[PDB]
Parts: sequence; structure tokens; C-alpha cells
Amino acid sequence: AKRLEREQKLKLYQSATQAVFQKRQAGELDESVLELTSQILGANPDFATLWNCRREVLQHLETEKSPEESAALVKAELGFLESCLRVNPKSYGTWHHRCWLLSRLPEPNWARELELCARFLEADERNFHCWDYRRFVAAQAAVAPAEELAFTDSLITRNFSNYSSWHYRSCLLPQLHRLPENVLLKELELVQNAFFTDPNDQSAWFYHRWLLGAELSVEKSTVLQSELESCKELQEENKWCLLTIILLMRALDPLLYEKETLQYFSTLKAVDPMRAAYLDDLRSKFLLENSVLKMEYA
Amino acid sequence: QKDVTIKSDAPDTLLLEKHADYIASYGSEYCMSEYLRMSGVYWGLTVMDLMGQLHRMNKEEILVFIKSCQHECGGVSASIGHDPHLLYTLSAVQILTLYDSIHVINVDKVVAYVQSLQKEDGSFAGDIWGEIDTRFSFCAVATLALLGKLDAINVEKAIEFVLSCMNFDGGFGCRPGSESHAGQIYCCTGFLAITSQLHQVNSDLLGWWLCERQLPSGGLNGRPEKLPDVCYSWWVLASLKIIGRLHWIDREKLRSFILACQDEETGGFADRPGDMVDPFHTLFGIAGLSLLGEEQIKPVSPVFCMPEEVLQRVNVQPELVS
Ligand SMILES: COc1ccc(S(=O)(=O)N2Cc3cc(C#N)ccc3N(Cc3cncn3C)C[C@H]2Cc2ccccc2)cc1
Ligand SMILES: CC(C)=CCC/C(C)=C/CC/C(C)=C/CC/C(C)=C/COP(=O)(O)OP(=O)(O)O
Ligand SMILES: [Ca+2]
Ligand SMILES: [Zn+2]
Repeated sequence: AKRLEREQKLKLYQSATQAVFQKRQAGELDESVLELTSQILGANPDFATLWNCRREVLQHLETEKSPEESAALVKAELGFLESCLRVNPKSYGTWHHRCWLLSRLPEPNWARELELCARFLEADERNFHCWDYRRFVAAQAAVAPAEELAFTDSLITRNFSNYSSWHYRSCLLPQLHRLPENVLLKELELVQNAFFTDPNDQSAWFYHRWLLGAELSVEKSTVLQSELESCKELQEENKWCLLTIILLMRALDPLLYEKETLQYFSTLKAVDPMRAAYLDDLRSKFLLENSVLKMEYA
Repeated sequence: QKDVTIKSDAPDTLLLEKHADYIASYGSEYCMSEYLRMSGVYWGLTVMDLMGQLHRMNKEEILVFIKSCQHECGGVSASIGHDPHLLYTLSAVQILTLYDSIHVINVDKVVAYVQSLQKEDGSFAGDIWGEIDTRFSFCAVATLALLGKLDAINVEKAIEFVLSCMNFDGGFGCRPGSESHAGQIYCCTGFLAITSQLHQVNSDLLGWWLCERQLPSGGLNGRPEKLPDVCYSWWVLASLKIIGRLHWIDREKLRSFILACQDEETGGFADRPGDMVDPFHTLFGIAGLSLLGEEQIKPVSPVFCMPEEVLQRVNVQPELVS
């Protein structure tokens, strides 16, 4: 039953491909190839050579046709692309074919492209092809860091398809300005907030470790000591919070907190046994760091 | 916490003879996938050779297919009548190295093709249509390393482009600004191995990001809060071995995941247990096991995803972290 109708399809794809190649060596760069590849690419967007062919036709027709007949072909092509992306929203060549197409338009509608990224991110908020194409579009349309950072601020808070959006933030932020103390402590806030909502959403934690890695100051040491307690209240079996406390104590006074650093490593191993070997090496590295530090005493 | 649960009745045994037959007899999906054919051929040969079974494939036939796929520019297509691309260029060169048949194609023109794809910023396009990806940075230098011709490209600008795809979390994406992804981290770490720039990786940080790919089922994902997939057994492991932190994942849980992904009836591995197998997931399941020290599988270069012994023969073995 189902084999019939899908041997039907293979037959037709298989003959269409043949005819496309025949046409190609002969050099029939025409509408007939656009029509044949349409058949094929619609069912198989990863057939890269066919996006190549389309491109060559459109460029060949692009001259020996009226700028009205060209324009019709561009519109026809954008809708074919979108229809292909709804089929395979991960196709590298489908997305890059749209990149080529938009890049060569004399007057491209980027707002419509950004809306398309919206739609695709609604379907799959982690689709990295779409985030890339979004950054392509934001750069072609010179969208400014703060506009994008609002878009990101609306796709983390409302909903938690977070990591791809917090990454984008990570890149957009430095573009507003070893990142400023004032901004750092402001992000320590947004992130310390983040992990009292879902302390088991990991984006905030990954992000916060960057923020620590990247003067103590009464201002900062107090925010870190504060963080450390906020974290201890939260410990009332969350591995991310436990690692962070070790790293905060490390951040604060590693010689002073050596005892507690060791306690924490123990609890953390029991909570996150898969990371036993990492945590051992991290503990060894801290212990050595400390022995170096104790040799600062005379 | 989106993860697979592994079931009682998931295979817990390495089924090499099935994987050999599955690969030996593949294409008898195959038709929609002619566009990747050269790479499928690489995937099949590499997994067969790692499993000791390379003789069961058709050397002479393949040597002729490759030659027919070298275009006059020097690039190699996925298949006959298809257009050349960096991907299938790497794959072909790997196959010929597998077979010690470099002379089959024009080496000088491959080198020139790859040389032609580098951009001002050091990045590589995959072809003349210009898609930039860190994949292509890896494919470029991997190809040239195997031909002894790494000095054909602008290494410094290459390195710089790659390092510019390094992210807050210590990982790498496709392009500058892109989200870290185990796949692109493999490419970038592989690339820095080839170019002797591993001291620029923050190894403890990236190694931590990588080991956090491992989920309670033992399986690995490509980035935070995504589903696991056996092919990441390759992307993540290869990356960790390269930066000397392979031991940061739980090897037994991972191994249990990888075996759980086999199809006991037909052979092959799938992305996750009980799904339809394919050759790609079959290579990366086997290459992942080899990275963890499975005895029936030849050791695999974590950089080149080819048997160590092949690379020993050509004397291209990038020094790794530790
Ligand atoms: C059947 O649907 C597909 C989808 C995509 C592709 S693909 O674009 O050509 N390619 C190769 C690939 C080959 C096979 C096989 N046989 C199977 C999958 C697969 N994927 C898709 C995939 C794998 N794990 C999860 N995902 C979603 C990766 C992709 C990109 C890639 C190419 C070369 C080296 C590494 C990665 C092929 C088939
Ligand atoms: C010599 C070898 C082995 C490779 C050559 C180098 C190349 C082309 C590498 C490709 C690396 C890469 C990008 C791998 C990722 C493959 C994969 C599992 C893609 C799917 O990722 P997502 O789109 O995020 O989907 P998931 O999160 O559902 O896995
Ligand atoms: Ca044979
Ligand atoms: Zn996969």
C-alpha cells in the first residue's frame, strides 16, 4: 500500500534527476530545469548540486530575461525555499541558498526575514541554522545589539528554550561595551535571579561560571559572599549550585575555605557521580594551587 | 532532563559481525543519499577497516569512482555528475589514504582546490558558493595534512578565524557568534591539533562543557538540554581525547548507551535505541567505542577518524594535549 505510492515517488525523482543531468551537460539552463529540480529538492532539500544548478539557471536566465521575468523567478524561488525549509528546517544548502538569494537582491525585505526566523524559532527554538541565519539577517540589516538583546530578553523570560538565547546574549552584551565591573555585577543579578525560578535550568549556571571567571571589592566580595549564602539556602541535591559554591569560595579566599572546598567536593561527587573524574581533577588542581599559595608564607 | 530511558531488552553486547554484514551489504535512502555518496563510502570503509573487514569492500571499483569524481578544478564530488565540494574532497583523500592510493587523483589540484576556498579572514567555504563553517576549516587542514601540504594555506589567519568561533563556555560554533556544539568543537579541536594550537584551548573549561554532554542514560548530547545521540559519542569523545580529558565522562554508562543503540536484527547503530540504523551512526558508534578502548576495534585517530595504523604509515599524527 504505502510502498506503491513511494516507489512511485522514487521513480519520478529518479527520472527527473537523470533529465536534469542530461540537460546540464547539454547546457539547457532553462525553466525546465528549475521545474525538474523543484520536484527533486522539494522532496530532498539536501541535494546540494541541485541548489547549485538552480543558482546557475537563475543567473543564466537572469540576463536573457526581463527584469520583470527575473523578479517573478525570485518570488517563485523564495516561496520554494520556505516550502523546502518547512520540509527540512536543518538543510545547510536550503538555508545557504536563501542566503545567496537574499544577498543578491537589490532591495531585500529583512523585516520579513526576521519574522521568518521568529516562526522557525517558534517551531524549534534551538535550531542553530536559524540562529545563524538570524545573525546573518541582523548583520545584513544592521540591527543593533540592543534590539537583538530585547528579542533575546523576550525568548528566555516568557519561555525557557534558553541556552541558544543566553548564548546570543553572551555575544551581544560585550558589543555594548574582563567585562565592566558594573555590568558584571548587574549580570550576577539577572543570573542569580535566573536560578531562583529554575535552579535546574543550566544556561544561567554555565553563564554564571563565565561571569566569575571573567580588585575584589567590598562591592563584589559582598555580592559573592551573598551569592554563596543564597546558594547555601538553595542547597536545601542540585549539582550546579554545589559546584558554584566551590568556585565562589575559590573566588573569595581559597586558603581560608580549603576545608569547606573539600566538604563540598564530597557532597558534589555523591550528587553528580558521572562527573567524579572531573571533580577529582578540579579538586587536585585547587589543592595544588593552594599549596603554591601557602608557600607565600615566610 | 529530556533523555532516553534505556530498556531491559536493549543490546548489551558488541555485534561486530552484524555491523560488518550490514555495511558490506549496504545499498542493494540509498537513492535519496547519492548526494553524500563519497562520504558514505568513507564512512563504510572506515568502520569496516576499524573492524578489520576492509577487504570485503571493492577497492578497485572505489579507486575508479573517486577518479571519476575528481573535477578539473581538483575538487571531488560526492558522486558522478555532482559538483565538487570540500566535504567529499576530504572523504576521498581519506579513502585513498585508507588505501594508500594517493596517486589515483591529482594531488596538486586537490591542494589548489582547498587553497582556493580560504577567505580573507582565514575561514573556508565548502565550495565556490561560499558557505562558511568551521567544518570546512577542519576539512581544509585535515585534507592538506594528509597530503603533506598544510603550508599551502594561510595557517595563522586560519587559526585566528577558528579561535574567533570560541565561546563563553569554552566551546566552538559554526561561525563567529554561533552557539557551541559538540560537532563544531570536534572540528575546531581537530583543527587546532593539526595546526599545533591546542594550548589555546581552555581545556578544563571546554572539557567540563563536553563532559556535561553526558546524560543520566549515559548518552551524550551536542549541547545543553538536548536529546542524546550516539554520533556524539564521536564528536564529544574525539574532542576530549584531543584535549586530554577523555576520562571526564563516565565510560561505562556511555558504553552501555552506545551498545543500546545497535539493531540486533539488521546490524548498524541508530542515533538512539530502537530507531532505524544508518551507516553514519554505525561509524560513530564504533569509532566512539574505539576511543574508549574496545578490544575488537582498531584504535582510531581522534583527529582524523581513521585507524591509527593508517596514520602511522603516512607519519601524520598531531600531538595532543595529554
Ligand atoms: C536521513 O536524514 C539525513 C539528514 C541529514 C543528512 S546530512 O546532512 O547529509 N549529514 C550526514 C548524515 C548522514 C546520515 C547517514 N547515513 C544520517 C544522518 C546525517 N545527519 C543528520 C543527523 C545525524 N545525527 C543527527 N542528525 C539530525 C548529519 C548530516 C551532517 C553531517 C555531514 C557529514 C559529517 C557530519 C555531519 C543525511 C540524512
Ligand atoms: C572526518 C569526520 C568524522 C568529519 C568531518 C567534519 C564534519 C563535516 C563534521 C560535522 C560536525 C557536525 C556539525 C556534527 C553534528 C552532527 C549532528 C548530530 C547534527 C544535528 O545537530 P542539531 O541540529 O543540533 O540536532 P540535535 O541537537 O537534534 O542532535
Ligand atoms: Ca574486496
Ligand atoms: Zn546523530
